[PDB]
Amino acid sequence: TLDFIYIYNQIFSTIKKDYQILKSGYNFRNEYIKSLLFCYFVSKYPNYRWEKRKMKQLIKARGYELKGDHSPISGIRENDNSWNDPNPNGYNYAYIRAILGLAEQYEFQLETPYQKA
RNA sequence: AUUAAGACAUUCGUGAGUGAUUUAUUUCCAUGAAGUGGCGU
Repeated sequence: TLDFIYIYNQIFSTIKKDYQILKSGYNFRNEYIKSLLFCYFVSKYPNYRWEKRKMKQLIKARGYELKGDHSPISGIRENDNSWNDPNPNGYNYAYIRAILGLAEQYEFQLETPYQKA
């Protein structure tokens, strides 16, 4: 109550955590909360999935492997981890995260250090 | 040799004295130095 710095820090850290959960999920320290925008677009009218998944697939199909010993999330389910699409036509991708703000640059860390997409 | 002759409308005289191109009039009104993170699933 008598120290404003801790109050400010906690408030702003909570704001960042909540907004990260809403928009792009939370993966820093061993915790993973799926981005709620992705889940909402998955569960609604004919499904729209991450544009980030499409860019990750495209950068996979050419070469250098992205860091992270996992796979893109293909939907909402327990450990619904996959790298590919079903036999019918591919998913209906879209710029899901543009509605909450244009980002103008996406950073991807591939398997070896010191180079980034 | 004739009711004739003689005679500068001339002298003097500064177009001058006093007089702010001045009184009044907003280079103003409008507008976010601001938008955005991402991978490490």
